[PDB]
Amino acid sequence: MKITSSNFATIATSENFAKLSVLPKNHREPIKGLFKSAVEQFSSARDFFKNENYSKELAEKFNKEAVNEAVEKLQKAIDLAEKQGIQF
Amino acid sequence: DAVQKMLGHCTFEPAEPKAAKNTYTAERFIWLTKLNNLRILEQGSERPLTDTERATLMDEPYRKSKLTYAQARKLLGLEDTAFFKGLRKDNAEASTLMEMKAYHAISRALEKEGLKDKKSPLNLSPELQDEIGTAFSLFKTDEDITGRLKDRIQPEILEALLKHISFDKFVQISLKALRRIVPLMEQGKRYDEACAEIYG
Repeated sequence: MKITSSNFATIATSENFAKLSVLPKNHREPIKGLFKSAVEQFSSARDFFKNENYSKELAEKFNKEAVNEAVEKLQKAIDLAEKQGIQF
Repeated sequence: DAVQKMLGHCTFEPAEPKAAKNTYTAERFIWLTKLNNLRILEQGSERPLTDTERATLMDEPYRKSKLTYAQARKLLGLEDTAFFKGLRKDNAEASTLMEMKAYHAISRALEKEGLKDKKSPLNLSPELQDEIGTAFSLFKTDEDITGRLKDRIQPEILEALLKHISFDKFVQISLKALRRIVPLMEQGKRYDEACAEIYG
């Protein structure tokens, strides 16, 4: 599976998150952490538009940077979990 | 009434997207709940707000940025004898009862880009507001946000939103389920009774 900004939210659901309880704690908890970190990063991606100290162009730079790092985190969680067995 | 940053489906009407927090309907549902269960601790007597009382606080969260319990006290004309249930601190009546953050964020954005006036009605369809929130909560890139907008909103006012607003968190009830619940609660009914009335 490939994660995108459009695929995001549609894949970072509490239902897929629940499918990770199946794994042992030493396999579950880390993948859960990446999952959570991606959710928090995407959610606050446009927070820079609210800040005025930054320039709108410089804010759009973090946006692209945040969204990419977020889908990067989710992809690792998905891929690490699939190798551990759980399908999505 | 609760919040969560991850996406889900409505508990009542499955296969529907949990509504974003920053939507007029969800924001109203949150405000409707708090005013509907708010109670007055007078002497050794608990009391519900009466119909006219609620009316004097109904549209105020839209008009002013926040509604502190202190503002509601002056608005209601409550004697110092009466107090607010649930409220804990030195200055706690300064705590915000409701904010309606999405409404005042969209308004501030439009009036920031000079496409709206201050102290003025946020001239927007409610379903519009909703999808503005729904989109800014499900997408973060300017590309994906704009594409979902699908010119439902003027190009001038979309540049404004994509320049100053940012949304997160959902509300555990679908926008559709709310749509059948939120009129009933405007009639004074509580979530507890209204949910069973429509679905249960």
